[PDB]
Amino acid sequence: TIPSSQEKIATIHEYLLEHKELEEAMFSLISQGRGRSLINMVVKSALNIET
Amino acid sequence: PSSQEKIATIHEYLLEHKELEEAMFSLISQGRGRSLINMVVKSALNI
Repeated sequence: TIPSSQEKIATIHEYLLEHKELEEAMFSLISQGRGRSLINMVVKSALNIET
Repeated sequence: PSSQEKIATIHEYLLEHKELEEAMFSLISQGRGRSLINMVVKSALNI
């Protein structure tokens, strides 16, 4: 399984450290009970940028 | 909350919702990280 989940998470982690505004924004949504809309929005975008 | 606490919170959420891990990884690795940031920041600023 390549890339592994660990490599995928590591990539996201490094990206958050390079863009702290995204870290703050995700934390804000998740800690305030809005994680589901975060998922929905990002999945849809990923699937469009593919399709 | 410290920055480490915020990352720990995000990390647990990603393990609980693998589609979000996969979708973020796809956007970042395909050079669309900036649009990902913009969308999430906008959303967080409205909420």
